This record gives sequence, structure tokens and C-alpha cells, in this order.
Amino acid sequence: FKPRNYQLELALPAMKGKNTIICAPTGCGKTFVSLLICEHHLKKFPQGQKGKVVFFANQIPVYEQQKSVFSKYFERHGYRVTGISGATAENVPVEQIVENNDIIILTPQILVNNLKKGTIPSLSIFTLMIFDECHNTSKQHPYNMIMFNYLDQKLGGSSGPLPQVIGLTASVGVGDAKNTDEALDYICKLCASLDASVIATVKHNLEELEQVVYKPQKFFRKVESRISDKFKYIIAQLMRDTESLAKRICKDLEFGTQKYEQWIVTVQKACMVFDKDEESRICKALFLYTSHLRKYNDALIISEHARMKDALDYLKDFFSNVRAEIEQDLTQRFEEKLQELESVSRDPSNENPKLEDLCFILQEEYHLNPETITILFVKTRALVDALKNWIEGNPKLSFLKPGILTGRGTGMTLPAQKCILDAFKDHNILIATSVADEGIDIAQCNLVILYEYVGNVIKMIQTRGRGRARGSKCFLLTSNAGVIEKEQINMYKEKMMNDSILRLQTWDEAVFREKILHIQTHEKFIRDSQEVPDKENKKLLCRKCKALACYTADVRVIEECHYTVLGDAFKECFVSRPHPKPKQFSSFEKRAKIFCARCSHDWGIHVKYKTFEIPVIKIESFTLYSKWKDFHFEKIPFDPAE
RNA sequence: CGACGCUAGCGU
RNA sequence: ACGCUAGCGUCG
Ligand SMILES: Nc1ncnc2c1ncn2[C@@H]1O[C@H](COP(=O)(O)OP(=O)(O)O)[C@@H](O)[C@H]1O
Ligand code: BEF
Ligand SMILES: [Mg+2]
Ligand SMILES: [Mg+2]
Ligand SMILES: [Mg+2]
Ligand SMILES: [Zn+2]
Repeated sequence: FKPRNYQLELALPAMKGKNTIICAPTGCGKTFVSLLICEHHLKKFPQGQKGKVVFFANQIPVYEQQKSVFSKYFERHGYRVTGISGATAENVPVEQIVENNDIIILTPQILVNNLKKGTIPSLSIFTLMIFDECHNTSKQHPYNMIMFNYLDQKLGGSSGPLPQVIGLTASVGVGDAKNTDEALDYICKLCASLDASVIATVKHNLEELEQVVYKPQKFFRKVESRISDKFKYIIAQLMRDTESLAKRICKDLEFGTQKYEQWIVTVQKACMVFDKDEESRICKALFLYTSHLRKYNDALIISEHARMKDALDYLKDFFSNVRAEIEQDLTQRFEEKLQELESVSRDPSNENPKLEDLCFILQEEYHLNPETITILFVKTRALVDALKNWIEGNPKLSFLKPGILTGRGTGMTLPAQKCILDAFKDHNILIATSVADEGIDIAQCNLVILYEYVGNVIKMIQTRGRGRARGSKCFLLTSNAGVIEKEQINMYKEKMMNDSILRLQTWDEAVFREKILHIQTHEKFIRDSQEVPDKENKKLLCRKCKALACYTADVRVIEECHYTVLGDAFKECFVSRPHPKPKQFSSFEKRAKIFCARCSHDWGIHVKYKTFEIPVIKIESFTLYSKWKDFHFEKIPFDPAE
């Protein structure tokens, strides 16, 4: 690769030693920029001094790719390149691995753990730190944690040769800024977080850049929601019935929208605090009652954004997971109206006008350009399958050869994700979710459809990375009309972003270097200023059947994070099944998923820790607590001796 | 099992 | 400003 002139331009500040945030559009080759930087940095040292670079990537695919490029590139120059990720994290001398390698590709969460564990004494070991997607440096994110460590050693009395810090991104973001001054403040905060005295962008070479990356034309499609109440009418009855069945027990109480969802979750929270014998029958009934009631609320939301068939099949798939006592009654109410709902799904006149417009868009582009590659973004993983079936089930769309991309959680694994991206060069169109955010550098697309897709200014600028080619088009399809305005804001926010950067770049240096020091200092003492056990024995009950699980005295903590149970008393209370994720995370190894032996509620997982094979539980499956952090009791460290 | 980010809704 | 709920994604 012959370096483009603007790649040198973006590299210039970093090569002169300044801490720099490099802001350039996706696909412009920011990767090769960090190579030029990194190469220049190592060759600046005299014999008897060696530089040590750490490249950060917060996604495994990006991690593996960088380690590949860097290794192939820098092997010739006599620099040893290595990497450490979650799989290679455990049972290795991290300190010596860092010591014996000149360039090190890393996940940030690993450097955080090694700093906290003390295995890595200080960042002074590194002469250079490169943050990829540096806009993630903020809040509690791992990137920011690494910099908190960096900032304390700076502002503290502790003296060390702190590393040069570089960062990379297509956008810094304006945050919540309503204007230039607020936007300029947010960017200044980020610069301080990364200790950057310079924001680098293409200026002199702009004409070259725009012949590489092109800004795809954006279109706003405002449609209308279906007026037909036929489908939601019957289900509104079913939900109205389940409301009575629940009200037929507790007798006390305090819509297919999001507001209604938070209620049913609150109802369940209210039913779990409710003789102890009939109590289990009551709680289990309410749990099963609200569960179906909550999944009926889902079938509504789906019917709005997709076919009625997709919602009916979502229930048809649900009730299949129900079977294999009070469930037989509720499925009876469904089976009763099912015959009627089967016909409503078959009626073409009731078709979603939001889909018809999406169909129309797809017909035009492929009629114009049959070689079109498309990415269709959606919100929920459920809606991913709903549209998959819709395309293959549409005679008009027959030219489409759809494929799916999702995250891990129904979950799609990494090799499953990669398997789709390779066929996307067989696959005509890719239905997906936010996984595409920050980019995997997948196949180029001349068409990008945003289906009820809300996001920030950063994701917006990133998603263009699919449309680098001239003539690429992007559509936004929503019936809400609030989604339109939300995107409009982001467009204005990008303007504020680029205006503020130009305005910041005019400032004399050493004045700005002074301001970031003033931003760092204020942020430090507030960060240091933000910082009672209960020895009583409490009983942990299963949130579903309220059966006895174990006592707080039994529970031990593993490495300050994970909670387990001691004794064979617990072993009679649960069952287990192998879950198809035999991957080792951290010190553990995932083997099977735990279930209630009474019920079948998910308690936690059964793993392998060192020599011992021991279960691990989550409190949110057992007053109620969402996490163990919120649960205050005497924490007994797990002792190998017992 | 845990941590973290984004979006929407809600509350001091 | 934080907190809570859900969706979505990522990492250990
Ligand atoms: N000077 C260059 N000449 C030709 N291709 C380049 C050059 N620099 C980068 N690329 C190509 O850009 C592609 C992706 O760019 P990338 O490094 O991911 O930039 P960004 O991080 O901004 O998205 C790479 O596959 C690479 O082949
Ligand atoms: F590197 Be790109 F901006 F995702
Ligand atoms: Mg990149
Ligand atoms: Mg090694
Ligand atoms: Mg992230
Ligand atoms: Zn149970």
C-alpha cells in the first residue's frame, strides 16, 4: 500500500510526539495510519532504548485482524508482535509476555484486570498507547478505566515516563450538546480523558479523501401504521382475560406499548414478594400468568413492525416451548381463538403498509441494479427472523437471497457470524442488528435500509462505512415520526461536531494543553470523591416456585465476582443440561445450565473452576435484587480448603 | 456467571 | 447529573 497523502497528514501530529485524536471517516484506512505512526515511533529510539506499543481493540474480530496485520508488517523490522485476548488471558505470565514483545495487541478489559491485580505495575512500561474507536473512552467503559490509571500517575506525585496516547474514530460525538459551546465542551472532555492536545483531521488533502470515501445519500421514509384492529382486538381480549385470572388471586392492581411492558415486569416483582404451601401455587400461577401476558405484549409490538403471521408464529413458537398445569388452561384460551387468528393472518387486505413501502423500495433498486447488496437494520432479534420469513415468503421479493446477522445471547456465535459475512460477497441481502456498529469491515453495500432504527451521531457516521462507494444510498423507514426528528438531530449534531473541531484546531497549542490539564484535574477529585455488611442469615427462594434453594451462610464468593453454593443439600434441589456454549470465559469453563428440580426456572450455570466443578448462581433468579452488588451481606471468600 | 456501552421509557 | 426497567451489542 502506497500511503495516501492524507494518511500522512493525520499521522503528522502523532509522529511529532503529540498526543492525538485522529478523526477521519470510516474506510479511509485509519488502520494503516496507526502502522505508520507505530513504525515511526519504534525507530525513533537509540540503541539501548526500546519502545513498547500497546494497540487496543474492544472487539475480538478487530483484535485478531490487527494482530495479523501488525505481525506480518513488523516482523521484518525486528519487532516482536504478540496479542492477548480472553482465551489466552488465563494461566500465562502476562507481565513477561508484555516485557518480551515490542508490539502488543490487547483487549482493554485485560489491561484493566492486570492493573487491578497488580501484575502490571504501571503504564510507564509502554512508550505508546493506541486506542481504536477511542470515542468509547468515557463513563465506566474499559478504555476510560485504563486512562483513569494514566491520569492518576500524571496528576499524582508519582513520576514515570507516561506513554504517548493516540486515538482513532470516525466521530468524537457531541454528547447531549444543544449548541456549539456545549458540543465544544463535550469534545474537550473526551480530549482530556485521552490526554490529547491535538485533534487531527484531513484539511489540505480533502480532495483526495473524497475520491476514496463517498458520503451516501440519505432518504427519509415516513409511513403510516396499520389502522386494522382485527389482530390486536382478539389478543386485547386474551390479555384482558389474563388480567382477570391474575386479578382472580391477588385481587389488587395499581396497551401494547413499552409503557405496558415495564408494568408487567413490575407486576412480577410485586408477585414475588407475596402457609407457604398454596403460596407456591399462587406465585407459579402469577409468574406463568404474567409471563404469557408479557409475551402477548411482544406479539403486539411485532404486529406493528411486521406481518401478523410473524406475531402469530412468535406465539406458535412460544406455546411450543410451554409444553415439553395452569398452562393447559391458558393455552386453551389461545387455541380457542387460534382458528380465527389463522384467517386474519391470511387476509392480504390487512398487510402492513410499512412493509409494502419497504417492498417497494427493494423492488426499485434491484430493478435498477440487480447486483445490489443490501443491509437491513432492525431493533429486536425477533424482528430479524420476522423479516427473514417475510422476504422468502414474498413473491415480489424472490430476487432476494437473505441472510442473518445477530449478537451472542437464539444466540449466534462468532464462527456463525463470520460464516454469514463470507457468503455476503450467495447472500443478496443481510438482515441484521446493531452488531454492524463500529464495523467489522464487511462487504460493501450500495443500499442500506434503516428500519425503525434509532441511534446516536457516532453510529450514524460509522454506518456510512458500508456506503464508501459512489452512488450508495441509505433509507430511514419509520411510522413513528419521532424517529425522523431524532435522526435530524444527529445530523445537526455532526455539524456541531465538525464546527467545534475546526474551532478547537484554531486554538494555539500549549493553551489547549493547559485547558485539558484543567479538565483532567477537576475530573480526578470528583472521581476520587464518589467512593456495612449484614451477618444475618437469609433464605434464598426460587423466584418462580418459591422453593428452598440455599442459605446465605452457604454461599461463597469466587474472585470477588461470582457466587457459588457448598454442600450436597443444594445438589438435590436443581437439575442441569448442557447448553451449546462450551466456551471458557475468564477462569471458568461453561459446561451446563442449571435449572430448578421442583418449575425449571434458570438458577445459573454449572462450570469448572480449577480442580473443582461447582455451580454458579445469579441473585436475579432468586426482597429482590437485580445484581449481587446491590445485595449486602457477609461475603465469605471461596476457600480451596473446606 | 460477571462487567461494560448504546437506545427508548420511567423516577429523586 | 445519577438510579431503575426493557431492547440491543460487546468484552472478561
Ligand atoms: N493506502 C491504502 N491504499 C489502498 N487501500 C488501503 C489503504 N489504506 C487502507 N486501505 C484499505 O482500507 C481498508 C479498510 O480501511 P480501514 O483501515 O478499516 O479504515 P477505518 O478504520 O477508518 O475504517 C483495508 O482493507 C485496506 O486494504
Ligand atoms: F474504523 Be471504522 F470507523 F469503524
Ligand atoms: Mg478502524
Ligand atoms: Mg509471549
Ligand atoms: Mg463497546
Ligand atoms: Zn423453582
